[PDB]
Amino acid sequence: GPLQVSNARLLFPISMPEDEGVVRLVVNNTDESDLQVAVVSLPSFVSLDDRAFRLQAREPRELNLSLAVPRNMPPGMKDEPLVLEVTSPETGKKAVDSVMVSLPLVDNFPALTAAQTGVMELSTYLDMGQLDGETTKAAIEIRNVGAGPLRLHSVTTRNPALTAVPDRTEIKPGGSTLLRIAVDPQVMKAEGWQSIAADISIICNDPQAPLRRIKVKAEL
Ligand code: NA
Repeated sequence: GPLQVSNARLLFPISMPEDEGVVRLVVNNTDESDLQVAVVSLPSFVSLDDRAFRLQAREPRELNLSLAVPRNMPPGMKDEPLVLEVTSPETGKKAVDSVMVSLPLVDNFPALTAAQTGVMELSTYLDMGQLDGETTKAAIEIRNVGAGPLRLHSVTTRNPALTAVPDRTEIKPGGSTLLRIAVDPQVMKAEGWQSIAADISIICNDPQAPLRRIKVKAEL
């Protein structure tokens, strides 16, 4: 529709529950006349007072989403939409669109002791080579070398050809679990990709690196 947005995605920095922080979206009224804009839904972890405004023309206004983590929200990657409802007083009415807002929410580590935290060891680079038309599986061993249980709060992929699921989400000291990875070359083809280079993102209770990324490569 008429409204144009600075970003399809907004991403808070890695944050602890008490962190403050702000993400900025610039919306712009493209077509001709008045746009009436309502922010009809906000992520549960953000604040916005600029919620119901009028817009004249061009690329005029700014929205500043303040971080407000709900008390007792657990750590992990949060992905929630900012929902924008646009009504053109004259030329019709409605278009609805959303911007995905992401938060890498981690543990409050200064409040945790060594007996409560893990240390993650794994391969962070996986080149799967040439796949030639079949869904291809791999497994990365995730190891806990810490003194406490290693907890995998979230394991997320953004690429639609890539999935990753750990066998367990809590790993005792000296123990390990498999991260089962699958790449779908048919999805890559349907998307006109000859190759991918995509991250698996892991949020965990490793105090030295609570957000860990595995780069996965694959070609058709
Ligand atoms: Na995916």
